[PDB]
Amino acid sequence: ECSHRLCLGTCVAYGDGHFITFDGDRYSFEGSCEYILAQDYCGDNTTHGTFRIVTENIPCGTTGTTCSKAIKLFVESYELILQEGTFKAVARGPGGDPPYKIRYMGIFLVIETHGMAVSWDRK
Amino acid sequence: AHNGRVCSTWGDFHYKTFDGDVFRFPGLCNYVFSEHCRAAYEDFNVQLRRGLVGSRPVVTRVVIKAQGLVLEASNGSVLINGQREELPYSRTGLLVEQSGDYIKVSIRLVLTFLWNGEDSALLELDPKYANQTCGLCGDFNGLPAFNEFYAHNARLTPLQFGNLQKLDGPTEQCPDPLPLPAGNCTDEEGICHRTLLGPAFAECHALVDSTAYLAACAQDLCRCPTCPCATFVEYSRQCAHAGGQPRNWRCPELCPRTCPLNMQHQECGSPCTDTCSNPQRAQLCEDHCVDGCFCPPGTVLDDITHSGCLPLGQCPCTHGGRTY
Ligand SMILES: *[C@@H]1O[C@H](CO)[C@@H](O)[C@H](O)[C@H]1NC(C)=O
Ligand SMILES: *[C@@H]1O[C@H](CO)[C@@H](O)[C@H](O)[C@H]1NC(C)=O
Ligand SMILES: *[C@@H]1O[C@H](CO)[C@@H](O)[C@H](O)[C@H]1NC(C)=O
Ligand SMILES: [Ca+2]
Repeated sequence: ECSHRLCLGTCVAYGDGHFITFDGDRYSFEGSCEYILAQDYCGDNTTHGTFRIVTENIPCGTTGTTCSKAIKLFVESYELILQEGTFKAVARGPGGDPPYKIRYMGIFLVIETHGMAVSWDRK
Repeated sequence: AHNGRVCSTWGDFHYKTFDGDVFRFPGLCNYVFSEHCRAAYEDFNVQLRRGLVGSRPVVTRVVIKAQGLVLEASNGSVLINGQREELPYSRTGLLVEQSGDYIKVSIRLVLTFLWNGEDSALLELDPKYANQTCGLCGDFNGLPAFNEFYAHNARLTPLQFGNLQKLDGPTEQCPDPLPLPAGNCTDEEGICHRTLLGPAFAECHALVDSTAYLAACAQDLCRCPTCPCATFVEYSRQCAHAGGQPRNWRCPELCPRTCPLNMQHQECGSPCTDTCSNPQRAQLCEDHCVDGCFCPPGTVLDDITHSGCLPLGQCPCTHGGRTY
């Protein structure tokens, strides 16, 4: 008999391109361009969706095998680029308070949006 | 936006540094157009060679060295690490394309190099390269008028400045351009003033000063009279890069452009052309105005069979490489 608390779905995008999607499927994909790791911007209406996450493989000292990533955490009209070891902010739209929060969780940058928490190992 | 992280080279040997300077330099050898030279380990080394096509000033060869990658663009061809490659060529962090009218080499987190193929060439650099670069594009310290032209506390002329950033071949001894005598012509008909100060670049007057561009337009008028629109094109690029919205200035007489049947030639069109393979790419883009061919609103591009811009509900689908 288990408590009936809901549990957060988990996607994992790591390594040379291994992905473990939300539904538990596993596969490997070696992509070099920018790839939508997630979004609500897919539906009969795209505009009732909120966020969007793109990633691509940075080489950190050459143009060869991948060495790190580059994340683009869009949240509504905000934006956060995760590269090179820390974050940025290119907020362009309406300038309200952040719909996100930023934290240094161990060896991770963790960015929350009250229902959607992204953890980046910084590499 | 790309406020002061841009340098450019256009028309009759006109060089614009990161911080806003403009000067003419009629060099004709290889030059260090920009280079990471105030760091323990260099990240980029982009060089230009400027030559003559009959009489037209052109760029004949670019050699971008970055992070162990060598990229030699010349003769309408691209050499990647010594091997010819067919456009577009993409790898982790690097992509080179024939996008639009140009050849664009983007080395992600390093640089963005546009090369129109004959005369123009534009560099976008990361903000982290401030104060650590040196070359015709300047130092990227943000101060235009004070720090590019002081070689050990002495002020130089643009001829001397461009001659400092010179680099001979292993077996080549290229001379220096002797100073051009006085000019003539100026803007007698007023075309440069009428266009540049006209309606199109109105808000561009609020971001980029046109004085040097007016002078360059007049100087190009002194040259051939089918080649005065290079300065207007460059001003459009710069105004778009600062953030402002350039407006269409081209008229069937002012260097007319042509595009395919369903594609219109626009100044300041959205860079991410929606195409029913990804018909909503242009939703949350971040990139300023870009010139080129575009589609009338509503009918996204058809990149699946290249039938021009097509209505959303009449363009094919793709399954496993099969067209439907
Ligand atoms: C959502 O899409 C449907 C068609 O699928 C359309 O009829 C409706 O107006 C759209 N709603 C909004 C808010 O865009
Ligand atoms: C460019 O290369 C072609 C061969 O690919 C050659 O015929 C031509 O002379 C070269 N130069 C120009 C300006 O086309
Ligand atoms: C830029 O570099 C010069 C060279 O010595 C230095 O004096 C200056 O403090 C630097 N400024 C910035 C903002 O990097
Ligand atoms: Ca300076």
